[PDB]
Amino acid sequence: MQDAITAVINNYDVQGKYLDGAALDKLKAYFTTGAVRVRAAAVISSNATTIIKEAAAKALIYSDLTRPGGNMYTTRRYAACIRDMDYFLRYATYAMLAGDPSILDERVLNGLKETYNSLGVPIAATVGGIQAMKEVVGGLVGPDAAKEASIYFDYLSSGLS
Amino acid sequence: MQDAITAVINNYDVQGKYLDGAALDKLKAYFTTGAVRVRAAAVISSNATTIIKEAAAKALIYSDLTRPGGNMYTTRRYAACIRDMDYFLRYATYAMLAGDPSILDERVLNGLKETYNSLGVPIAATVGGIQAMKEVVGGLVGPDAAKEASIYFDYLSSGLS
Amino acid sequence: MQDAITAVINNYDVQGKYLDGAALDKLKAYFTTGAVRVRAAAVISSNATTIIKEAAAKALIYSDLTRPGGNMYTTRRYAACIRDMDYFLRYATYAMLAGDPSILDERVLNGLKETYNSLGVPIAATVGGIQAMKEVVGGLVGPDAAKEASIYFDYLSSGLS
Amino acid sequence: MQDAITAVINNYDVQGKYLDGAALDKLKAYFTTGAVRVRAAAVISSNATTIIKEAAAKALIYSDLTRPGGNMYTTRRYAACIRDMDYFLRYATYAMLAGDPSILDERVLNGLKETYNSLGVPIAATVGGIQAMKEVVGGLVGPDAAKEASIYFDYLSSGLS
Amino acid sequence: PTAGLEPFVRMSRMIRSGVPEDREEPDELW
Amino acid sequence: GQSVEVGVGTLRRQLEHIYRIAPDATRSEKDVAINAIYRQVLDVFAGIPPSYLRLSEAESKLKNNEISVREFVRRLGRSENYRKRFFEPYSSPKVVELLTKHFLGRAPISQQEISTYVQILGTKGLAAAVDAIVESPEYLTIFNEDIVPYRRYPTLPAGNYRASVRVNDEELISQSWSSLSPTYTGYQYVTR
Amino acid sequence: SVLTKAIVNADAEARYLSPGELDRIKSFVASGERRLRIAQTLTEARERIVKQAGDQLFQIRPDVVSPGGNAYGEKMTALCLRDLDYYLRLVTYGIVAGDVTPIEEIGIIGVKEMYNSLQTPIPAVAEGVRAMKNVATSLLSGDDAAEAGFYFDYLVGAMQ
Amino acid sequence: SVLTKAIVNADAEARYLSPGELDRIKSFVASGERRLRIAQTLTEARERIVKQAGDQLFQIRPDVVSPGGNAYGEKMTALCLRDLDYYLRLVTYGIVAGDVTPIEEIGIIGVKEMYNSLQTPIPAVAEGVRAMKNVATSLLSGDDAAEAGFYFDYLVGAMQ
Amino acid sequence: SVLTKAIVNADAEARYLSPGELDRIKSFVASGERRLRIAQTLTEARERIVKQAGDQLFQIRPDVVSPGGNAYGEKMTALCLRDLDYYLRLVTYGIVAGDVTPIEEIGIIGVKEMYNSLQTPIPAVAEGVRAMKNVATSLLSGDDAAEAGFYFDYLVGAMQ
Amino acid sequence: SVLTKAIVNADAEARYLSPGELDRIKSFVASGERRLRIAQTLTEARERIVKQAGDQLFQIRPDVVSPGGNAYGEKMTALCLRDLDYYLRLVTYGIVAGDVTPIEEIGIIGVKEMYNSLQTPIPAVAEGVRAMKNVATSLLSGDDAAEAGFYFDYLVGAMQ
Amino acid sequence: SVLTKAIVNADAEARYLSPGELDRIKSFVASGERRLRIAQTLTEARERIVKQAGDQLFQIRPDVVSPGGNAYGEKMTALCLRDLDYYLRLVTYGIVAGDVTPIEEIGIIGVKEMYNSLQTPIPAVAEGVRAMKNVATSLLSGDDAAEAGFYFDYLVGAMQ
Ligand SMILES: CCC1=C(C)/C(=C/C2=NC(=C\c3[nH]c(/C=C4\NC(=O)[C@H](C)[C@H]4CC)c(C)c3CCC(=O)O)/C(CCC(=O)O)=C2C)NC1=O
Ligand SMILES: CCC1=C(C)/C(=C/C2=NC(=C\c3[nH]c(/C=C4\NC(=O)[C@H](C)[C@H]4CC)c(C)c3CCC(=O)O)/C(CCC(=O)O)=C2C)NC1=O
Ligand SMILES: CCC1=C(C)/C(=C/C2=NC(=C\c3[nH]c(/C=C4\NC(=O)[C@H](C)[C@H]4CC)c(C)c3CCC(=O)O)/C(CCC(=O)O)=C2C)NC1=O
Ligand SMILES: CCC1=C(C)/C(=C/C2=NC(=C\c3[nH]c(/C=C4\NC(=O)[C@H](C)[C@H]4CC)c(C)c3CCC(=O)O)/C(CCC(=O)O)=C2C)NC1=O
Ligand SMILES: CCC1=C(C)/C(=C/C2=NC(=C\c3[nH]c(/C=C4\NC(=O)[C@H](C)[C@H]4CC)c(C)c3CCC(=O)O)/C(CCC(=O)O)=C2C)NC1=O
Ligand SMILES: CCC1=C(C)/C(=C/C2=NC(=C\c3[nH]c(/C=C4\NC(=O)[C@H](C)[C@H]4CC)c(C)c3CCC(=O)O)/C(CCC(=O)O)=C2C)NC1=O
Ligand SMILES: CCC1=C(C)/C(=C/C2=NC(=C\c3[nH]c(/C=C4\NC(=O)[C@H](C)[C@H]4CC)c(C)c3CCC(=O)O)/C(CCC(=O)O)=C2C)NC1=O
Ligand SMILES: CCC1=C(C)/C(=C/C2=NC(=C\c3[nH]c(/C=C4\NC(=O)[C@H](C)[C@H]4CC)c(C)c3CCC(=O)O)/C(CCC(=O)O)=C2C)NC1=O
Repeated sequence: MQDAITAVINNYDVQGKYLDGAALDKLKAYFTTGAVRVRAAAVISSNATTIIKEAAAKALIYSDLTRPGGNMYTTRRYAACIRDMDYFLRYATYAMLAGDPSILDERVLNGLKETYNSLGVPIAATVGGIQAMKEVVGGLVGPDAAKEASIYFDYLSSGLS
Repeated sequence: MQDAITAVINNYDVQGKYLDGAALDKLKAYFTTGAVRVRAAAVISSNATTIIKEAAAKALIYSDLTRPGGNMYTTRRYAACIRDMDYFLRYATYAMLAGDPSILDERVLNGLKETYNSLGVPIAATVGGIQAMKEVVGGLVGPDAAKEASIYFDYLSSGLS
Repeated sequence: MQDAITAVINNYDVQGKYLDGAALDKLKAYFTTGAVRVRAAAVISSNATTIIKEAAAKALIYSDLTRPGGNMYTTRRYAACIRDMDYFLRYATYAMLAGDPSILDERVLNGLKETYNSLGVPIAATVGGIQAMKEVVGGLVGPDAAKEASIYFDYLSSGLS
Repeated sequence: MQDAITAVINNYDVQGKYLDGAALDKLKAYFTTGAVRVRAAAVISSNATTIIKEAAAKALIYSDLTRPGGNMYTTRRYAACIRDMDYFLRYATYAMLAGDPSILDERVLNGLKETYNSLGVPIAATVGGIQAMKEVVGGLVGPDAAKEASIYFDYLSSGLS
Repeated sequence: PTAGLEPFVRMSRMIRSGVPEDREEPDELW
Repeated sequence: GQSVEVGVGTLRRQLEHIYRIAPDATRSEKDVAINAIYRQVLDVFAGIPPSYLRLSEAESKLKNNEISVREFVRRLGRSENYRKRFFEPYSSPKVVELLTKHFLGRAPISQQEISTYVQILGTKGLAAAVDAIVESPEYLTIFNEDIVPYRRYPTLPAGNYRASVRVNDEELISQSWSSLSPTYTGYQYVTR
Repeated sequence: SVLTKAIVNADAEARYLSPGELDRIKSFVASGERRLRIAQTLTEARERIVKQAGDQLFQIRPDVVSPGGNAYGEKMTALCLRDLDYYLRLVTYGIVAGDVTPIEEIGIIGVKEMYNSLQTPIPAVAEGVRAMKNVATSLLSGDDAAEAGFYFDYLVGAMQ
Repeated sequence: SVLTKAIVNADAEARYLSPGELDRIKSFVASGERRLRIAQTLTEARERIVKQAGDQLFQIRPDVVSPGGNAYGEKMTALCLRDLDYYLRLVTYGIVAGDVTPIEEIGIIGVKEMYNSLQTPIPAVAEGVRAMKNVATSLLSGDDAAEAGFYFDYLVGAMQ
Repeated sequence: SVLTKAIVNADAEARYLSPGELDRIKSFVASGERRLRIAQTLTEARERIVKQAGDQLFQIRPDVVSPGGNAYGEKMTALCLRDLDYYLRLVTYGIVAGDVTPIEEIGIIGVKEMYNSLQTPIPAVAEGVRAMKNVATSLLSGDDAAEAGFYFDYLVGAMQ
Repeated sequence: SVLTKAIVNADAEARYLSPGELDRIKSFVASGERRLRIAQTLTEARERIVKQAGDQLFQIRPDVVSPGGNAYGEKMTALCLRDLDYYLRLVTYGIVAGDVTPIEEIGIIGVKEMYNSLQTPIPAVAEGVRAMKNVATSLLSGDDAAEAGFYFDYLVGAMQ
Repeated sequence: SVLTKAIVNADAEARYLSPGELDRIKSFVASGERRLRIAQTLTEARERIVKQAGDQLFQIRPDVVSPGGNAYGEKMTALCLRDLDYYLRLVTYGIVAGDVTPIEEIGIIGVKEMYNSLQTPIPAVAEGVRAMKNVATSLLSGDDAAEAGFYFDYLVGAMQ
């Protein structure tokens, strides 16, 4: 994986360049937002379970999805689905701390679209589950962090569609 | 896999239906033939080797198949072919006990047509090997069980062609 | 795999033919070149490392390939590349001893073109690395063996392009 | 393992004897208790967690064992201990169904004394945990089954001491 | 020309398109 | 409405068993369990070899509890009977993922691993590669000293569930291992 | 079923069914018309066993229908009585199948994780399931009541 | 037995015996009294079954009692009937337990290797067993004769 | 061959050939013309060899060619000599290859299962091969007869 | 191309092109870079696609490589794969242009008459093309594989 | 030896030795007296050989014997020739064994780690061995010199 800082280091390493003014400006733009990323992660982590619960309630359950014939019918599959939800939330929190989406590609999106096609897992319904968790997250983390958390949820959801 | 008792349950579960009169009638239609299925399996199992021998003798060997240039030339390939024959016999015996062909799809037919195309294994010749074992089986198991054993051999053979 | 001798045996086995005059002539044509193949292998094996170093020096390094942005940039990838080179040299030595290229297909070429496309490994540059090792080999092994060693390097290189 | 019935079969097999008359008395007894052993087994199963929440209460917790310095201090070790308890209960239920203690030797007692010595697990305290579960079991299963369940708990506990 | 396509007489690990020319048939003799 | 069969099956948890062995515990039970090692490790889908490769002295070593199931599996991995039939005919890249599955029940994880095993097959050969796996963390937690390995379909690494579904129980073994007499292919039919 | 369980063992050991396995299929299928008849009594009274269960459940543990209770309110109760209706249905399925395969895939595997998420109190639920046994069992002959009772005690067993 | 088989599978999924893997045991218990009775009946006529099996065998396969035959001679024939007595005994064991279990460990696992060493023609041992089925079966009621017959056909099956 | 065997061991240990492996290739190839002569002589007398093997066989085992014998009759005997012709051919292949790879894949791996199905007595096939050794060996010089004899005794060994 | 097709329709009407046609051209320009890339990828693996297509073909239709078959023999088979190489080439042309155009003039108009003369079975040529689709498609991303697949199915369509 | 290598492969596949394995033991043992003569000659000239290798080495690499060289000085040079004496000894062992088992366990497995620790330049040790080949080879007949040379080139190979 890479973060903001190693994204820059590797981009310069392939050119064998010492870090110059443009590089140093990018890294500053990361460091200057760093404390806010940490606070936001502590809110998400400590509200993890409630975010999933409120996101499922707005976007998944009370529906045909949870009824016989639906993909989140059976305690087995309901458990698998909210298990997935926890992955998304947790990794988006990593991406936002790192200030780089590369981890969402390497460890979450790669092959996932076809995995879901192969099992029958409804893609559009999963995206709504992602964009509902974003909605909840953006309330809990506040002005400071709302836009920055949000983008990695949006990265996740356009990665499936 | 599924069997007649299990299929009735999963077919109703997806509709969220209690077992009703129509369901209960189907299950009876299975239970009422059950003792006969068991006796038939004990005949097939205990005559396994003789059925393969008589089926090969009527439908495979004494031919170009066993001669140089033929697919069951070499002790290696002759062994592989009658090994296969044993699979078919054994699984058909499972399908007939279960009263459901689903196991023949899941564990025998899936990809087998193309596997045989890729190795060069003659499909038409293999079907005759299946329909010869059926012929022998139908003699050994008697009036009680003949039709019921037969269908899963016919399932196997239209699965390849 | 197969060599000169088993190539002939299997070609006759599928026809169920005892070896005839044409077969016996082919096998002689192999045996009569055999001692020379052995001497050539002992030269290649014992100069292995020097052949790679001279082949890399003429065809790979001192270039954009070894510079940032190049596929053999980083000690990791430089090591992987000359590791590969050793495979080629070693297997070509097997093919030449066997007097049959079949091992180069079974254990080296199969899937390799796409493997290199998938990693980004430059194919044309790798071929030059093969044809440079051939050049060195042909000097070291002498008149006796030059043409015979050479062909399996040429087999390798038209296998990638 | 062996049960009542296979205990007799193997005792005669080593003498190559057909089953004789006194032996047949013994098999008659096992079929006479077969109803009660099954009804009784069921009761234990669904009330298991309740049962286990009474043996610990009267023989393990509210003590130095659960306090710092005690072997069932830490949620880790408390969990391991009641996990063990479930093994004992479950296997004793097997032994009592089989009407033979051989399974308690093969799959529970063998090496367990020394395993407990090596970890520091208090043996005397574990025996009390066994004899408390017996006490509860003997109430729940009733006159019919009390003595028969009890013996395999007593087998377990003299196996450790 | 058709030279590139020609070395396809090697077929696969073991795949030859059908019938291996003349094939001895000793059963009459036996 | 979708039935219980629609998502991730229901036929695959039934079909995966965990066999352990119980040292003082019956031949028949031992046998079935032993037979499953053969079925998972060298493919043997019919579940038993016509008294082949097998394990003279290998069976007595595994039973007697002289050797433990993990160890027996490791012996089985590096043996002639195995080298021929799974490494005899394949470039350096599909044999690695095949060694992976049988012993880890899957496919290669990522591109960074197509490196760890390809270099171990590069330089130390096949025997070392077999040992590398039987001793990894993943093998150890899942099947440890004594669980006979089984097929897995694991959920987690991303993409690995569908790759796993495809490598095992979706795509079988092609290619005859020996190179002795090619099958001719012009004769599908058995008329008489 | 018994079959789904009696075949899986066959296939896993690469073999035809045993005399034993064949015998149990035999005995099982002979008990078909009758097992069908025990599962018809229970569908008759489907909503009346459930209502009666609901009451017993809340005496033995009411707190769930109170301010800070998972089932507090008319539609938080409608859901609870609905879950009790679900499990009675699965119990009728199990009885006609002669084993739990169907009961298990539909309503116990994953049930801990489901209910832990909902923070429904699961252990209260086992008692609720137990109450249904008491009602259902009072509408069946002694012999049929026992046969039914095994499947109720299974769910009670799993569930926790 | 049926018990051993059920239990061994149970401990394998860390689970409790379920409502199916109880029904078979119940069937077996009722069956066992009948099963015990059949074994006793078979035991009573053992000498007649063996002897008449031995005549039926040597007519159908006179080659085994001929110059180059494994059972050629008076004491090579005496051991042959003794082996037929062994297998009838194991068949009574199998019937009584309700599961074949012990017979396998006692007389089929290793039997190929034993007889190959002695050079005994295995398929003619299978014939000797069919011959015993025919005799034994003529001393049992239709229903009991079938129940016995499954175990005879198993042994015939395992020598294969 | 000797080549295939040496190489496969080389590649499997990720290494170039040993001095030993190189030496045996050299000694082997030096015997090329001689090995080719041994195959020629035997190819040239193939029809004579199988028959004299076939006479030697039917004296020693007149039963195989008797009522209950696998090779009983004119066309059950014709196929039997054809199988003897097959194995002589494979023996010529082995001699020119200097090992059994080819002999093995073509005619011993799977041979037990093939002949067990056909119910052919394996050890009398081994005798037919000894009989061919005796004939073939009488058409070769002492040194060449021994070199040939190793491959005959291998086949005799593998049918065991 | 897409350009040629749009323009020819424009000129026929003798009026400058209008917004839409223009939109298609714009789409094609963006598509062309991707289209050019797909053709290059197909070109790289041409020898593998043809050869594996040729195996897939002769399994599915062994009759064409049989006594009375159009492709019977080594050089009647060599020309057959060469024709398969021709059509793969035309498929790369079609993809890159964005319109089939040139491929039609090069290899379908007149193809019935050509092959009827040579007596080539047309529908088995269509099969050879399906076989190439299968191979080529396994070397392309989902999106690019579909885009390629349209041109394969066109050729399959035109030989009809 | 050749014996050890053959046997270990035999035992590991649970089998008797192959015709091939038997043949190489026979060819090997026939070369016994010759191999013993090759070892004797070289043992008899050991002090001369090590020395001429040592001169050839220090001309080609005067640096090793230079300020920052591993073998710089009189006693850093004394140990260096002693190591050359060690390897010549192992080469005589290998020649009489007919393979490297002994040479390998005694002086190549672990040699990288040993010399890396001592900071000895490995490739110049390989040169010292080539130098010994040159001297030793000049005291042997053409045929014996080649046979010896394989073992020298092996050591040169293993230090790589
Ligand atoms: C090259 C590898 C190879 C071998 C060896 C081989 C043998 C072989 N032997 C056969 C039959 C046979 N083989 C024999 C041989 C014998 N009968 C005896 O009693 C003697 C012990 C023995 C002669 C020495 C007989 C009698 C049959 C006819 C059996 C039958 O038709 O049931 C058959 C079936 C007939 C056919 O379709 O050809 C095959 C395939 N096939 C192969 O691919
Ligand atoms: C459990 C379900 C299952 C089945 C059914 C199965 C079939 C199967 N048959 C195979 C080969 C084969 N199958 C045959 C079959 C025949 N040859 C003939 O000429 C006849 C027409 C026919 C017998 C009637 C032969 C000869 C081969 C060997 C092909 C080769 O040489 O590679 C192979 C390739 C791997 C191997 O050689 O074992 C598989 C997987 N595999 C499975 O896992
Ligand atoms: C960023 C990671 C990285 C490194 C470090 C790297 C090193 C590197 N050093 C090289 C050569 C070299 N490097 C040295 C270095 C030294 N000579 C000595 O004696 C000293 C011990 C040492 C200087 C301190 C020398 C002398 C050569 C020339 C060797 C030759 O041409 O044979 C070459 C081949 C020439 C070329 O094509 O560039 C590479 C790739 N490449 C990389 O991608
Ligand atoms: C350091 C790791 C560690 C922990 C945490 C631990 C907890 C622990 N809590 C216990 C009891 C208890 N714990 C509680 C706690 C609670 N009741 C409630 O309703 C609340 C949810 C909660 C308070 C916040 C209660 C009420 C008991 C008594 C239960 C009984 O006796 O049945 C006991 C048994 C009594 C004893 O022997 O000490 C242990 C061992 N033991 C350990 O080794
Ligand atoms: C670490 C990164 C990572 C991810 C994200 C991941 C996803 C993933 N989801 C899976 C299944 C699944 N995923 C879901 C998800 C859902 N069901 C619905 O209806 C909703 C639309 C959705 C939840 C919002 C369900 C129901 C299954 C089970 C399918 C089955 O029954 O087989 C599986 C198959 C293996 C398994 O069942 O565990 C994987 C691997 N795996 C990974 O390694
Ligand atoms: C490779 C070297 C090697 C040897 C030699 C070996 C011997 C050996 N013999 C064993 C058992 C045995 N060994 C015998 C031997 C005999 N019974 C008798 O009555 C005779 C006196 C004697 C034959 C002459 C028997 C009967 C058993 C089975 C004991 C049991 O039932 O557990 C076992 C236990 C595991 C098993 O049953 O296979 C081993 C390991 N194991 C090895 O790895
Ligand atoms: C036994 C037969 C066999 C071969 C031949 C083989 C090749 C092979 N080369 C690889 C990578 C590679 N191959 C190269 C090769 C080169 N880089 C260049 O720029 C040059 C053009 C070229 C050397 C001349 C490089 C740089 C990589 C690393 C790619 C990466 O970073 O992932 C990999 C990926 C796994 C790994 O990294 O080890 C394989 C499997 N594998 C095999 O099993
Ligand atoms: C067949 C397998 C299966 C089950 C069992 C299942 C249960 C299930 N129970 C639910 C809700 C619920 N379930 C209950 C149940 C209870 N409340 C209590 O306090 C009591 C302890 C208990 C009644 C005995 C309640 C109150 C809700 C509403 C919770 C909410 O909306 O937040 C929901 C979400 C609503 C919906 O979309 O349907 C599901 C999916 N789903 C399944 O697929």
